[PDB]
Amino acid sequence: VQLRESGPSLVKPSQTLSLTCTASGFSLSDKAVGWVRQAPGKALEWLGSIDTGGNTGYNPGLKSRLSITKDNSKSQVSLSVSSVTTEDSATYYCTTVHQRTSEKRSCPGGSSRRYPSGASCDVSGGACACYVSNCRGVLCPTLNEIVAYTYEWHVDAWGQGLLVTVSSASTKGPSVFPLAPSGGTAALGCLVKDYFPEPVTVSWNSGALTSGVHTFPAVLQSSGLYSLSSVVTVPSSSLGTQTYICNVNHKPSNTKVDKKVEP
Amino acid sequence: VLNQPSSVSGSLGQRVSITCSGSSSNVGNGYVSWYQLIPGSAPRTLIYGDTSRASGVPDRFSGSRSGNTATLTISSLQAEDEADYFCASAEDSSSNAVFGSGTTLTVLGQPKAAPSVTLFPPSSEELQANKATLVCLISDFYPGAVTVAWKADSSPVKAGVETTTPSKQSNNKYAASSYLSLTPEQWKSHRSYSCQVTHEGSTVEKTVAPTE
Amino acid sequence: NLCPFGEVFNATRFASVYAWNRKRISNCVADYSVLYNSASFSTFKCYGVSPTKLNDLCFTNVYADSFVIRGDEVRQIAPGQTGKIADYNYKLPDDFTGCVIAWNSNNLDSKVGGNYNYLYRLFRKSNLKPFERDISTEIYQAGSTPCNGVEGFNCYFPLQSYGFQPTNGVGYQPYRVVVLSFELLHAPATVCGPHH
Ligand SMILES: *[C@@H]1O[C@H](CO)[C@@H](O)[C@H](O)[C@H]1NC(C)=O
Repeated sequence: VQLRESGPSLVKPSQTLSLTCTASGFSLSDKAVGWVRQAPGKALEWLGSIDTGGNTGYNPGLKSRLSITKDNSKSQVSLSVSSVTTEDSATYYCTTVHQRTSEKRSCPGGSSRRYPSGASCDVSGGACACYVSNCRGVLCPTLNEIVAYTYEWHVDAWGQGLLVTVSSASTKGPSVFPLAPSGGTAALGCLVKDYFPEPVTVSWNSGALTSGVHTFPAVLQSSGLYSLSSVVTVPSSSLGTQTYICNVNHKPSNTKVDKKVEP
Repeated sequence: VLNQPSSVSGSLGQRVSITCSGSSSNVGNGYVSWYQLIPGSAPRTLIYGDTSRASGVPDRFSGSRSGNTATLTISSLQAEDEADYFCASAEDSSSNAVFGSGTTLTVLGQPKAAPSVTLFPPSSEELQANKATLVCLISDFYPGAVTVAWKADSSPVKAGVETTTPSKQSNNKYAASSYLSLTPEQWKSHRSYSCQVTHEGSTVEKTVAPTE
Repeated sequence: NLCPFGEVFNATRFASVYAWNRKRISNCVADYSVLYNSASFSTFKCYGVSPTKLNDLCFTNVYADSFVIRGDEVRQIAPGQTGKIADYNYKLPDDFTGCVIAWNSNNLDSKVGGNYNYLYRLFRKSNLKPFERDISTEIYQAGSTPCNGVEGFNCYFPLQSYGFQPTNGVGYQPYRVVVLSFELLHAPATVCGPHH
């Protein structure tokens, strides 16, 4: 089973950011949905969750800009925030949450949980209570119970994360160029120069190529634009024989382009 | 928020543990949970409920707690266990979770693999765009400690260089890249462009040259 | 030898009134001078005999029933009396022949904060017949809902603890009681006073 995030990859400062999340293998009356985020270099921050019942809880120090909504006919939960800033540039995760509040019925030191017959109890009704000292009896004075609350919480499964860049810049598409070439191997590549923002998809022959495709992390050119490379280790004699094409998909610019790595 | 250590280290096959120090209203309740962040992957759910393993979790791990401090315990360290680790629990409400500052694991004792360098000249098409970008790619090295230099005709080059910071591969070794951006009037003028890589004192380099 | 009036009255401890203890007195010489003189007694009433004319009276068998109650209930230890103790714990017959002797035991049976160790029967389905002892903890059905032996709402434990705290007034302080029942059966008399 799995979760699937979706939403903008770029948002201008001070705008409202809107993300959505769908379920597969389960739906929105079986678990609770939570939203986590991480700004790289920083720790994980809790945002808020909405449970099977439908009410919401949030992060106190961050709730002033938050909202969670739900619609289980689409199997959808929507997260949203206002006055977005660049501190919030981060990966936003849709999470399967398990949570429940629980009480403890404690008596003061000089008292215990029992029925009038003296037998231990451990409930909160039918004539059982905190009774005093040496006693067994029906009219034996009772006294105020002490109630402790413990809170359960844990995430049993994670989405794959949605990367959000907050910037006042356009979704410039990449310029994609081919990189032509003691062990019998050869190197093919595709240079994906200046673009903005992350991410980028790089398949090879539309996924036909798997073993060998070492795709690399991008850099941040001092210009403010990203650029990366994707290299493939191939056998040297298959060149020319096998036409190799890299399929680069930058979706924020709505551009997918393919290039041959020509000899 | 929770006071984790910045980093921790152990050895392959050995034992190591992380501490997570909070307060009475958040960790004192118990029901603490631990998660594993292997970079480039969505995190794992390690522990939930002070000690209970999540579905599909290996038993190499186990939780522990004393009062306001939780402990994550592992032995038989694997290379795939290098990652960040985050504790968390609820504070005053079942719908308000707090994480810790995060702790990075170093699994000492892995093979100090030497880097494998590949170097690409600016592509002809890129030059048709009147731009040049030399591409130096580095695979299969450990640890993630490396320094890159560029030499034009055996002389050091300062301007035009941008270098990644390393990242994990599938086999828990590291990989990185470096780009030397040039004007074609510079690239056409020189005879050697060399990418030199320093890894734990060892040097591995490649060199390209312009042709027609 | 002498009757063990000491073993009873001067006993170091007593039973809860629902489980009142009975000691059989036979083949001895009942000398009451200890009791005539022991002026620490709060109550000394005799029924069927003159309280003074004891040491010249023979009886076939004597029964010493000892227990602990509270002050207000000492009145109930008499023929033809009603209340919690007389009805559900210790009933005396109307033709009672014997003596009721009771004294305060506040120094012995009162823990500060309450001695919750002496019990009395709170609920019972019928009144006690004379000299009957009910020791059952059978769950009493106080309500209309049947209990079926499980405690709950309107289903109560039939016994309750005395709240014997020292600072109480005298009427609520614990009292130790001994009821001597004399049986003049159609048999040889085995208990006589130093007189006769
Ligand atoms: C009980 O003992 C006390 C002191 O030992 C004594 O004064 C009293 O006569 C005794 N009474 C009986 C009935 O044994």
